[PDB]
Amino acid sequence: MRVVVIGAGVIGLSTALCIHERYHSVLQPLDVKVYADRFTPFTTTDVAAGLWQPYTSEPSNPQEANWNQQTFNYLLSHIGSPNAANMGLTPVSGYNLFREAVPDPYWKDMVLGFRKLTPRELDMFPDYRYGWFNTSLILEGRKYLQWLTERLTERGVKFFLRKVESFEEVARGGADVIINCTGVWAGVLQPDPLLQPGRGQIIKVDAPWLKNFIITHDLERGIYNSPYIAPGLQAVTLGGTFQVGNWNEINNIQDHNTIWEGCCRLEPTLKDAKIVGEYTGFGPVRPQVRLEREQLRFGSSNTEVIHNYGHGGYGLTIHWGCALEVAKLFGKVLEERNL
Amino acid sequence: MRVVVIGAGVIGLSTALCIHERYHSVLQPLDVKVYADRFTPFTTTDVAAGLWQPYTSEPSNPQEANWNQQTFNYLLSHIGSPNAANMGLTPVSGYNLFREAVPDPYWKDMVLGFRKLTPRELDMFPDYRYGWFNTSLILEGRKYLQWLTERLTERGVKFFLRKVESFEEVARGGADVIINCTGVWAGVLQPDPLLQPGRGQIIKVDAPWLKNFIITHDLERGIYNSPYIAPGLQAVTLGGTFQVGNWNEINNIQDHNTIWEGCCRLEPTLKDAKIVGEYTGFGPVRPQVRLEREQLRFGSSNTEVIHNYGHGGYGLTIHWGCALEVAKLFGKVLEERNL
Ligand SMILES: Cc1cc2nc3c(=O)[nH]c(=O)nc-3n(C[C@H](O)[C@H](O)[C@H](O)COP(=O)(O)OP(=O)(O)OC[C@H]3O[C@@H](n4cnc5c(N)ncnc54)[C@H](O)[C@@H]3O)c2cc1C
Ligand SMILES: Cc1cc2nc3c(=O)[nH]c(=O)nc-3n(C[C@H](O)[C@H](O)[C@H](O)COP(=O)(O)OP(=O)(O)OC[C@H]3O[C@@H](n4cnc5c(N)ncnc54)[C@H](O)[C@@H]3O)c2cc1C
Ligand SMILES: N[C@@H](c1ccccc1)c1ccc(Cl)cc1
Repeated sequence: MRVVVIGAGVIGLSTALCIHERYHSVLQPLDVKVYADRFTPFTTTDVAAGLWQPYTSEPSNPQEANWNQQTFNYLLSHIGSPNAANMGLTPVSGYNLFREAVPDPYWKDMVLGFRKLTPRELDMFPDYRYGWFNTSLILEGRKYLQWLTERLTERGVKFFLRKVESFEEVARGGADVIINCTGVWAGVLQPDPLLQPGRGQIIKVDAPWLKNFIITHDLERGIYNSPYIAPGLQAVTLGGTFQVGNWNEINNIQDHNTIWEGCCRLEPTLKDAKIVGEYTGFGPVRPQVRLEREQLRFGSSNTEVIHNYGHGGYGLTIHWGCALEVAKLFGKVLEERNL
Repeated sequence: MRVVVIGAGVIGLSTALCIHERYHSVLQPLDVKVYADRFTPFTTTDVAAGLWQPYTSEPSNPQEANWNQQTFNYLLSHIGSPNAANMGLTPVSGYNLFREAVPDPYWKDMVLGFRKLTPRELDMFPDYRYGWFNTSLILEGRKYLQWLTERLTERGVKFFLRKVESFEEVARGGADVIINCTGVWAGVLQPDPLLQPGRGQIIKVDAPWLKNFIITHDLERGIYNSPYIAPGLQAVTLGGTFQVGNWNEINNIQDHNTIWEGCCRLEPTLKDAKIVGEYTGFGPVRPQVRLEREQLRFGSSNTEVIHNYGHGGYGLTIHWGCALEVAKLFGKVLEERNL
């Protein structure tokens, strides 16, 4: 076959690798290209802290807790390999703070050492009156993308810089299968106004004395409109804003003062952390992940398409579940085609 | 008053500020001097990884457990300061690992969120069957010595770089009180067959991705002769030698490999850490602390000695208690002359 993957973010490259691991032999050669107008370090994936943690409450699609679980277990299996940290993978422990007592999350027994905070702990945090502690994982976006681009190149997957204009023009290029992995920009190739953009600003600092994460939660304001501190491999991610339907790609100063004041509130040692950079990304926000097979018929050419977009603010936390599931749908295509 | 504090380790310098805090207003001539033949970075205090944890066993003495507790609550008080990290202070989370089960430590309720390690956690560590998890504090000796000398200097304490050959010489020099904070070399000033050297080799590596300290215990081998990993503010301490009685300050090739292989078995990501330095020091190992008053007279000059040494492999952890205690004993000495 001639396979083409559109997108080189986490969801792109992970999905391209999951396929090629499962469906390629020396006697059964496969040809995967990867098309993309942004590669690392310039993707939305590169911008994300990389902490493994789904959302507080239940999920509307219960496939998506299962994809979350499969991703955690795939990741944890690499903890203790010599290469973990070369994938961008390190364990980390932290706090989730709240203004009110809330139910436990469904993932409580997926993570390591989940528990409620003590009174003493809650005085480290004067503005908060309930929380949790747990150990989890940092899968750093920029590093995992580097790791994947390498593992994928040893297996002869070729790379092309190119802004695709429509699925049409990829069918005419002579493509049997298209894997669509464009996160927030899939609503250009084929309309979908259920896909809004999630606009998050982060500040990256040198504050190497911070080893725990700290996530605040304001339930009114919704996910990631409330201070967070995530240690990384080489630097620390301050964040705090997540505006849905805002398309502005510039950094802007309100978001800065909001992330800086609220994060200093939390960890006042930050007055001496030097700022390394400021960044803005767009979440592929969608009420459910669009992961499904679709046949198309572009004038002359018939094509086979699988979408993998709309992972919102949880693409790293779920990617490998999604990536596996795609290769299923790809398998079923191969069953019809006698190969 | 003329006070000469011998020693500029954590013990001397903390004791010295403790004193001058409690008594510069209410003693109109109060003159304090620090004599020492090593200042930071050449003390044993500078080799210490900096973690607050006592010995796993019960204490040798009820007073010591209180001093460890006083020190903990004191340091914790500064958590939340803007200047925590310029003191050398940041919180840290981590694991203690055993080859067999063992009882809870007496300090389990002093530290934050202490618990037993679950089965999944223990698969993360295949050469161990039991352990704890908890949150405690890094107090980096090197930063903290620095903070102490600044505060002392603000307050007008004077430092001298010199060898004290005897208590006699200091006494005839004008010393009313002498605080003896000489650590492992205290025996030189007045024999002590109980006080011997716990020799420890360590390796500083650059491995910013390790966030959690890891301490192993083989009870056959005695305490801290067993790989440990300790993240600092700016580097990571690898060690696991505490050979009592050895005075050899040259680094030895045997101990390097023991620390290196053993730490690499523990965190295999260490294959990629850059080695930054390798150093040896001597804990003042002694069945219990020597902290007590002693009068000595030479000719016609009576002089009050107060000892404060023998803190072994947990000096940072105990330091503040002791110093308060010595401030209390100084307190007596004053009232026995009427202020
Ligand atoms: C501030 C912030 C913090 C976050 N933190 C976390 C976190 O801690 N944990 C977590 O799990 N998730 C987090 N996320 C979510 C995460 O960033 C995304 O879910 C994930 O990166 C999406 O991957 P993607 O491949 O779908 O999108 P992207 O990374 O943006 O990749 C899209 C790719 O498709 C390409 N493409 C798009 N349009 C076209 C076109 N027309 N032609 C050709 N190529 C095209 C792009 O150029 C790019 O290569 C965060 C997001 C933000 C903004
Ligand atoms: C490898 C290693 C790791 C450790 N890790 C930890 C840890 O994680 N946590 C913890 O709590 N503890 C730890 N310790 C223990 C800690 O380092 C000691 O308990 C502490 O340093 C003792 O402080 P001190 O002032 O007694 O000794 P030192 O810091 O050695 O200072 C003694 C001072 O006295 C001076 N002096 C001595 N004799 C004379 C003389 N004749 N004339 C003039 N000056 C003199 C010296 O010059 C020096 O200034 C560790 C020790 C080692 C070796
Ligand atoms: N008691 C500390 C020690 C270690 C070796 C030698 C002497 C003392 C120590 C240092 C670091 C960590 Cl992680 C745990 C304990």
